[PDB]
Amino acid sequence: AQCEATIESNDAMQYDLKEMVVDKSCKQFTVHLKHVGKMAKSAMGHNWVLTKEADKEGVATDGMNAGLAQDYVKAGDTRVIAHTKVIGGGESDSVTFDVSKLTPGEAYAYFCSFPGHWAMHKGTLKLSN
Amino acid sequence: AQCEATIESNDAMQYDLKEMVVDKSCKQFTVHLKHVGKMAKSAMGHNWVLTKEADKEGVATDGMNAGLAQDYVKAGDTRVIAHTKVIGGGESDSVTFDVSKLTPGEAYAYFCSFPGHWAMHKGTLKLSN
Ligand SMILES: [Cu+2]
Ligand SMILES: [Cu+2]
Repeated sequence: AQCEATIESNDAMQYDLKEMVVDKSCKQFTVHLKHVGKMAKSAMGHNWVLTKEADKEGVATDGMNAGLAQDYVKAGDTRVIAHTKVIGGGESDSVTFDVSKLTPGEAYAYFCSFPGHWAMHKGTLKLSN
Repeated sequence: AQCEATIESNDAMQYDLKEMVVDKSCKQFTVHLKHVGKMAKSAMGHNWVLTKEADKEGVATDGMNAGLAQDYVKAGDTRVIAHTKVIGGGESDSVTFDVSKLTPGEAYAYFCSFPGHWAMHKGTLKLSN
């Protein structure tokens, strides 16, 4: 069954999916982030960033410190398995990554690194079952 | 009551009051900010900053750049009419300011300068009898 998932953000602080499962038949997985709100990214931009659960607050703060033009993700951050661009209302962005980067059975953190979003705007990703 | 107002913030990005009126008999005005949420201030802290509407973005950018130890307000910022400290869930902080810093007729901007909150977490203050 497919290896692509659409996850949505809006003008509030939550994704519509608090958890995501990457099916084990997949060699590559694409995440399609949609910002279905109406606020511009200067007020309520959102992105989607994937890391080991341990690396989350670190990535999140170096990311906030990287600025809006870097999509609030430190350029070349080794801890980021995959990330989207920061988008604003009515926009989308997608990222594809190699599923071999994930360990079967490990919970991974995904979150938004837009200033003030990482602790609320998050969820957990794992390989199926 | 007289020349005091209480305003609340929670674990989302908005105040319970979108408009605040300072009575014209007031020489001093006190704002009691309460954070009725339960999230940690490094996760979803909030403050209340009052400026002219033309200075809001300048204050919020330099506020952001000032860091949490400065309650995300640049120290000695001339455009800041008044500001609270940044509080987290289950805390409160107050600030009293001199109303002659305000001009009758003008609408003033109050907002939260915590990273990512300035353009959403906001309202208008006006002087009226
Ligand atoms: Cu976000
Ligand atoms: Cu706030």
